[PDB]
Amino acid sequence: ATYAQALQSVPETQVSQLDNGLRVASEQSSQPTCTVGVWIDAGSRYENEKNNGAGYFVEHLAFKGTKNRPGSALEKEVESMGAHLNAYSTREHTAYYIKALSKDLPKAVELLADIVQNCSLEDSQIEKERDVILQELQENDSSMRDVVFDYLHATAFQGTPLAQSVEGPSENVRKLSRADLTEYVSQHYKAPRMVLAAAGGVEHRQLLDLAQKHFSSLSGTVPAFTPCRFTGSEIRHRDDALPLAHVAIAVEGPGWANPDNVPLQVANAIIGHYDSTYGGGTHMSSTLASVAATRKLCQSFQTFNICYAETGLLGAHFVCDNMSIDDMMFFLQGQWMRLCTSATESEVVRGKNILRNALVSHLDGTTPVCEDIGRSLLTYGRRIPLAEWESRIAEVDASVVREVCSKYFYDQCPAVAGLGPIEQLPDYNRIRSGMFWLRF
Amino acid sequence: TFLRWASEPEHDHRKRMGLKMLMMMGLLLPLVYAMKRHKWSVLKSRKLAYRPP
Repeated sequence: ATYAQALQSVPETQVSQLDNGLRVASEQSSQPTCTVGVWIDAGSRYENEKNNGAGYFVEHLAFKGTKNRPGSALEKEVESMGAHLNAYSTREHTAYYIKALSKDLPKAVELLADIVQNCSLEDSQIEKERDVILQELQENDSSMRDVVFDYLHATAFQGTPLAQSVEGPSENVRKLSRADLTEYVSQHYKAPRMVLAAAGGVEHRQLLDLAQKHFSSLSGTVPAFTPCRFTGSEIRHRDDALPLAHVAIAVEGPGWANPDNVPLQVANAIIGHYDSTYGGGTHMSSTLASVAATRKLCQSFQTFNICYAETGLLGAHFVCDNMSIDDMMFFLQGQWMRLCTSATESEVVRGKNILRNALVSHLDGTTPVCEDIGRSLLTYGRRIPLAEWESRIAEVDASVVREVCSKYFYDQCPAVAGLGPIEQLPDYNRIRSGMFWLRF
Repeated sequence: TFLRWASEPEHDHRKRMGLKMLMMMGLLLPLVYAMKRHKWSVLKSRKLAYRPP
């Protein structure tokens, strides 16, 4: 088993398609557990200004009682057989997955059929949930990471649905009524926009039979989004009482398509990640992280690759004190243009290995495998096998990384979002000047 | 006019530099002004909002 043989030995993801348009897919294994869930193409990207937050609201209400299962009775099932019911709604995806035993798949799918089709939307339950969402919004206000990322989205995609947050404004939260929720679920939770993923010890034919027996009476056989526009801007929520200063700087990246994602991830793998409670410290190959550990510039930093259907954000997010924002902006831009102008071969090899490890280790356990299945059948349109990922990483070299970074980084207007004691944060002109090198 | 030339031998050449300078300044002032406006537009577009608790 020389790695490549191990990659070939990974079982494939069989994909089917119901008459209603449900893309039933499954990956068979030998584990005695399973994770089955539907991924829907709803989210804030498909939400208008007045509807903003309806997806989060309906996701909240989904588990709190159905039509056939009144209230906690549904929950009474999930705990009775040891299942873990969970959900998450991204800006472009929504999902409700139920961890269960391999022998509980016939029931679990049934529960899923109840959650997405025969929902309740009880008015009194809506009233109880409204204040809960308000308090959750207040809790997220203290989340200086999520707040900064929402600031980045708003200041990068201003004037487009992508700028909208997942939870939506509090005004919409209090305004939203049952009619809007049922209209939203009837318009977005359509069969062609749903994929019933199931990883673990589930046989694909059994999954197909269950889906045909439960998800049959869905929609027959329309929000298709609008191409959003990137607008290099900046938001400075100067608040000196905050202890640290979260900064996020991004550029218009690629989408789920546009294979340039694979080299680009490698570049991010070169920059890497670091925080105070790390290991080697002033020895890690990342020059950014090594310098940060040497001079203690920050408490954290990361490189994200948020990519949507047609566009996406590529950049970094660092958490540091008030007296070191300028230095880390300098070093981060220096690393970006070092990769842009002369990426070398050894760093590219290290990035390839890091990306290989990320993809391989991320896809362990039934939950990440099922999530990958559901997300890939929506974004890529196909569950990309790990062998294809290996080949695509292998094709990446120094010249490819330099070219792709030049395409996406060099002389590009970034979007900046700072929160906290960000007085040191250089003005947007200085950042944009850092986005190009005079020597080169 | 001969005495004027005797006083200012560089008269015609002075006017030649003057004409060239006029053209160059009429080309340069708008362009440097454009660069200044381009660099200062970042500031002259801010939408500062105050959001006290």
